Amino acid sequence: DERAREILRGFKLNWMNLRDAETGKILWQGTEDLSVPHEARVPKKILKCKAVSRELNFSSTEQMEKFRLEQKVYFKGQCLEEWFFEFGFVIPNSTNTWQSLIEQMMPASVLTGNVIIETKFFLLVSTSRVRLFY
Amino acid sequence: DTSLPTSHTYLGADMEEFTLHDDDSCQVIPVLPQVMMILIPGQTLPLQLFHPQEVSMVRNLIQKRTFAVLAAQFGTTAEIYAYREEQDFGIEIVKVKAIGRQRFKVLELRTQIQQAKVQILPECVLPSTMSAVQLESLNKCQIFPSKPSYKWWQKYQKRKFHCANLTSWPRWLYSLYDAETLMDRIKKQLREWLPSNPIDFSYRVAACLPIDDVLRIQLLKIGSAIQRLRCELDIMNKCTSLCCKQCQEITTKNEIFSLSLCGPMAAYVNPHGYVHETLTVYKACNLNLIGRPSTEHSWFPGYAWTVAQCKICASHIGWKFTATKKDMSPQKFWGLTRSALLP
Amino acid sequence: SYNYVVTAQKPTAVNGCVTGHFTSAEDLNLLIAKNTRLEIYVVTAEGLRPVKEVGMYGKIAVMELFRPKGESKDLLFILTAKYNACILEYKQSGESIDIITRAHGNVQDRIGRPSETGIIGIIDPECRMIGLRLYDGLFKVIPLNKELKAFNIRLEELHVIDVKFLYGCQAPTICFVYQDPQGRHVKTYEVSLREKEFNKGPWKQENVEAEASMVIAVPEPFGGAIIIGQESITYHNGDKYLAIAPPIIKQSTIVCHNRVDPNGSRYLLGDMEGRLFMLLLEKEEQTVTLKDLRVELLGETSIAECLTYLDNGVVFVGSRLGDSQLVKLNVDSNSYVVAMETFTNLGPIVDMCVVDLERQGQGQLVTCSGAFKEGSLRIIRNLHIRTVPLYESPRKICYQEVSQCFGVLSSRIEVQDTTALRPSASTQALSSSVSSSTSFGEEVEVHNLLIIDQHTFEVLHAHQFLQNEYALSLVSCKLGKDPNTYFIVGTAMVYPEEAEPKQGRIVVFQYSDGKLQTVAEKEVKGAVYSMVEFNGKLLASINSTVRLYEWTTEKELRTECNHYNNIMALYLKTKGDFILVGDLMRSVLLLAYKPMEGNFEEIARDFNPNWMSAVEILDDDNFLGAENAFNLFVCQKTTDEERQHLQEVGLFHLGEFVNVFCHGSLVMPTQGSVLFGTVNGMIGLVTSLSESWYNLLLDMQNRLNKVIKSVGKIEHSFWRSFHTERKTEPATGFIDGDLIESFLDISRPKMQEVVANLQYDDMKREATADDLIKVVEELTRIH
Ligand SMILES: COc1cscc1-c1cn([C@H]2CCC(=O)NC2=O)nn1
Ligand SMILES: [Zn+2]
Repeated sequence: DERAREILRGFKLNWMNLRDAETGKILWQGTEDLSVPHEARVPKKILKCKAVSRELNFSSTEQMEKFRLEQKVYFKGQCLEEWFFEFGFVIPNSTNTWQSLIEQMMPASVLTGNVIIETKFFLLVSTSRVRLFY
Repeated sequence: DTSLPTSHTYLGADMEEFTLHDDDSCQVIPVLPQVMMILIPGQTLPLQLFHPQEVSMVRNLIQKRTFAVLAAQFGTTAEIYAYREEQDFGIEIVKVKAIGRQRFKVLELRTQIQQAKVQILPECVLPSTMSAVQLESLNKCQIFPSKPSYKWWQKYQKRKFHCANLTSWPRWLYSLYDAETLMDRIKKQLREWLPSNPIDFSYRVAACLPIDDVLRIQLLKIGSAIQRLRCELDIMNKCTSLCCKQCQEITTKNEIFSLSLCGPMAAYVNPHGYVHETLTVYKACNLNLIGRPSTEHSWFPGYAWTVAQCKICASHIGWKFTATKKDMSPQKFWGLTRSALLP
Repeated sequence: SYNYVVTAQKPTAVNGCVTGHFTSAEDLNLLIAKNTRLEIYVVTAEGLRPVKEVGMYGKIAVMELFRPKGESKDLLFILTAKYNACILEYKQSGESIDIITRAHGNVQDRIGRPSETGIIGIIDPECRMIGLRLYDGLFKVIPLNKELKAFNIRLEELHVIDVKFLYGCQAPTICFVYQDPQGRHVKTYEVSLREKEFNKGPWKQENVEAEASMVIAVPEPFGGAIIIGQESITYHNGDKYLAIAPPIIKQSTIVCHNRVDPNGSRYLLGDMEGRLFMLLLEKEEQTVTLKDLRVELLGETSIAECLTYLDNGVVFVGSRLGDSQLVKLNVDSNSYVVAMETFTNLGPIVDMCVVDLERQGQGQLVTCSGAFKEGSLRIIRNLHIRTVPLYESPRKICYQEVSQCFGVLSSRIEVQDTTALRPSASTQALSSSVSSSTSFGEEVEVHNLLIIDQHTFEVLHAHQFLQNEYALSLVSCKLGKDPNTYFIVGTAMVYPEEAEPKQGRIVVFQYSDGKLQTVAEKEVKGAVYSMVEFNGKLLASINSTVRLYEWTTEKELRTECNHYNNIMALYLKTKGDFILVGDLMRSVLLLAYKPMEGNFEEIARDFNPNWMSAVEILDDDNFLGAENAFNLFVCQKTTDEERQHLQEVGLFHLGEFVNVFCHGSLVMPTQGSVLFGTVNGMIGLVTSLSESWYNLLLDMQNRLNKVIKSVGKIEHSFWRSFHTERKTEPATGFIDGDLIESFLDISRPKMQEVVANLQYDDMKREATADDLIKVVEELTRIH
């Protein structure tokens, strides 16, 4: 899709910040473009928190009629959990924050490096996979 | 300022602002799942309910309003004093500002979001302790001019309880069991570190006290104002300092101060749902700080928050609040969670 | 559980007094409201004459005589603390005397808390109506209506102090002293019956003394109203405003008054310290107008809750704190008051003890009556009463068998300079000893342990206590292996600043060889509110710490165990291994000291919030108490929660505020005998009854209520139904001993009506008058 290619060229994750929702401590922060089709040094403290507040600030060069996202968690190729978000209208060449949630989980030792977060930014704009190193 | 945090401007200025129940009349009342804190009648509880079941529950309640909060032995019925609903992010967030109105004991726990069957505990108000042995002649002497310290209360004893020579007990005993003397004593010990009604004040200062969950449900179990006030005075005399629950001395009692009309502590809502019974205080030690000062969703307008965890076991137990402007009175303070503090 | 409450001594404290023409237009009588009793005394030159002592099912919260137009003699408005209002006429037919109830009703409001300034009730001088300030923010009004239909009128001033109906007005006019946050003001309302509402009074609000706390309406030709406070006394009548501030009155607050002269020129006042003044009104003729107010100290009398000038210079000083006395106002001073007669007044009974003084097997009771200068020891036998004035407030008494003497915990009010106001029993002791271990005019309470001989009652000793060492409780008892028995006192140092006492002392005295010398003293960190001899080991109540104490061989008290109840144990009674602990909130907690463990263990608990005054252990099962509003009750000790919970088995409205319970009987069917004392000077008695006897006597109560027409037509079940600010439930497990005992007095045909179709078990058979009279005689013999 031409629109998908234009969005991928124009879109860029400025900075992401994953933090405990019960406290707000910045468990992990980064500036890599997670939307591009990597590895994330997220600590194991995510396993020890009830939920995570997730703040993906993204700059988009093209407007999205309904900007939304799908998230999946895979443990050694086996789907562990799935998430879905929705921000909505986005103007071209605009930078916008994305405040949302990430809610039995396996021990960090088992999931250390064996966790894949598949993030699909949507029409489908891009897909990517991030290897989590607890 | 002193009146900034009470309205919860962080929950949004616009809100649908708007329920006495029969005494001892059992009611089937909704119970929300997100409330783990022990509420008191009169303590304000704000709320952020974004779960679909919770949102439907709030819509059903306000389509009528009163809901309930558990601790699950006893609990409190609170009426909703402010409503807001937002459809942002595709989630029908519902932001509420209720206040505890009445009390109850738990009889049953139904499930649908609970609809627990609960019996309302009546406000067991007692009359004046001297209303019994009051002499018909001396009844005219039991009203006093407006209070203009020690001499005034000596006159209060020597006049109000002059009929305590009829009974088999001293004046100061009835002063211990007097409502107004307990009012004065708790006020003195609070200003060392409010409504005129003994019941409302008793619930207010029950909210004020930084006490255990067990002690707070104990106070809820109390029916009469005088028993409660006596228990709170005993607790305040007993309480000395606050330590982290995981450590088992972040903060001392005397350092406590009140930045809100609700008291030194109040229930405040995390920006994404959770509730903390945060206690304001002017001094807190052994707290490592994480995060730059941010005004995003600050509970106290004109202040910037910053996470505070005890450096011993790194457990979050509060936040540091720094004024955005130097003119703010005070310049900075701390807010500590009751859930993580062990008196 | 089944109990039987009877009145061994009728109440003697004079709640109220009013003089008027009740027997006849030519007979001046002094009606005396001795709480639940109403004595119609016809006044004579020789003195008072008993004419009729009616038993009211109710405390007379208000009394007043009034003659409506066309009424030969005054009618009597009686309102009860239970808000039973009744207007009564006194009908005499030969030797048969009866008080007809002209019109009765209940004036209780469904809502509204009672006014803190008491149950005020005032009759219009023209007798068009009755006004009543029962509840703050309302004014009940009864026009003159056989049912006493009362309608409320809203008054905006929720702190009315004293309200009286003015005289010489075109329409009725209340004048009331109320309190706003500004201070005291004096507003008048012209109460229109046709409109049934308040109208603007003859004169508007006039600011008065901040402690202006009594209103007295004046008769014509003066009109207006005198108003009395701490220091100043005012008089208001339209524009006329006469004020004085005598130095005499600043000493004591005036609390009672009584008109002397019908024209209103001469008034009588009394205060808390027993002083009695004569408020003279100067008479000026212009029409008539007041000239000036004068107050003359007539003299010291009993501490009066009411005054009534009868005739010929004779005054009745009706006192709840002391002997109500007929004093004569001499024209020439001696003091102008001279006591003609001294009526016995046992109230307030602060503590007592049943002791066999004569050792004849019948217990002679010894009560601590009176307060301040009217304090006394009253010795009661079968009902002969002997008064022993102490001239200071006695609080607690205990008896020693070996020393043949009582230990009385007396307390006298001294003024810092300290100086005693009067020569008290402590200062008149043969051998006094001061214990060893503010501004001028402030009234401190100096506390002594008097030792009084049982025979002569001369104070054999007086052990004054330390500065501010309030003596709370006292027990005489042997302890441990010590053969000597000790006067053991619990004390608390009560400083003005500290509300809760942080310090105290359990002091062990021994009155041996005519001298009370301290044997030991334990400085406990708290207040020792109560104290008992638990099985040879001393049990004390140090705030919320019920602590046992072994009397060591070194003659020193060693703490054994503690039990922290979260309530300070003000009431501490014991029977065997069973320990009744209680607080003033009706926090009845039953412990059981286990000797095998040597530790206290709670076995039952009932923290029902209600004001409490005294308790007792009727037996191992039952525990008598005394609830908020003049109440008696008995609690009783399948499931741990059910087992560890005292069921409020039996209930009763005594009508008297019980102060004290004591095991014993006044005499040489009903098991047990627990006398009790009252602020109103009653010695009542509780005896546990059998189930069959209780059923028979409750059926008796129902039938007699059907037959006996009490004055005011007050239903008995309402009278004895429980009463609180929030609750009102019928009595259970108690039987009105007065009602059952009234069977012997009612007529024989009425007796036949009562005992008709009643099953009586001696096999159950139809009852008869003689058998059941014998039953009630057996009941009367218990006291
Ligand atoms: C869900 O967590 C977050 C994500 S971004 C900010 C937070 C947050 C905010 N707060 C408190 C801190 C004290 C204050 O003044 N305001 C708050 O609301 N706690 N966590
Ligand atoms: Zn810690």
